[PDB]
Amino acid sequence: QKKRRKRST
Amino acid sequence: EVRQKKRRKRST
Amino acid sequence: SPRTVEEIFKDYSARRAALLRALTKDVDDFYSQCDPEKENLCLYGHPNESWEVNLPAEEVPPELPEPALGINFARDGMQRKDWLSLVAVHSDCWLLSVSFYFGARLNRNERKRLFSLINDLPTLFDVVTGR
Amino acid sequence: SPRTVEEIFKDYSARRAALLRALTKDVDDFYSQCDPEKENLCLYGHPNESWEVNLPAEEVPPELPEPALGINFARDGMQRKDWLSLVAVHSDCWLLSVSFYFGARLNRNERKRLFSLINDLPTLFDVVTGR
Repeated sequence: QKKRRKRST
Repeated sequence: EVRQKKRRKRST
Repeated sequence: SPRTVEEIFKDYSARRAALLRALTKDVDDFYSQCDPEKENLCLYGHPNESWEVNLPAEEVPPELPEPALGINFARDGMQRKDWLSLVAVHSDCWLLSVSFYFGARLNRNERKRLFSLINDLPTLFDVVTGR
Repeated sequence: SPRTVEEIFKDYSARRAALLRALTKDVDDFYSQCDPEKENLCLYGHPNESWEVNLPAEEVPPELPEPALGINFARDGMQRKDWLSLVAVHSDCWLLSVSFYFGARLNRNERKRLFSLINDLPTLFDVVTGR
């Protein structure tokens, strides 16, 4: 799957 | 002298 | 703050010992700490040789260079060996960045000497990948 | 990505040229782009020798090490020459971190060579501070 995802809020 | 903040909470 | 080559390398060696422990002896604990469902996390190594998984600094710009952000978001998207090597290279880079942040006022020859001490040690990437 | 010492140092030298330009020739515009009213900003140097002030990577962990975050939050709280030297040291550290990220698979002798090439150029900190 994903190597990265959006930074936390 | 006036000393403004030099750090701030990250925008997230 | 560390200033001389010797002080900076002592600091480097303690943070590296912590990161090496997180990636090898303590790897199951470290892996568990990097929970993909938590907020974005970083891996720190401290000069008392403790390692830490936590959120990044709340206020920016931070006093010291920051480790790579969100390593827990990559944990379940690749093989364990590849995730550990990713964390290792970013940690190697963080160690170098911190040392030469402290070493900004060193002259050219002292910076070279500091790197020669650092470069006598296997990198975290070298260790984790079995080079 | 850059993989040989020559490729990695070519990349380094171009990113360094970009950041040197931001901190000297283009310093007035660079200073004005680091708007304290905006969100947290970073100074990037790109391998085509261009510099950019922008938000950090949206998705984490980013492919490359990231520059110091929120330098615009520090601008008005310090004298200009001290803010510029702070940006300069963080930029020197970022350049080093990027190169040794690409250089994860270099051997001990190649790492020594890569650092010797970097170390022979004046640091951004030394240029900005006049050392």
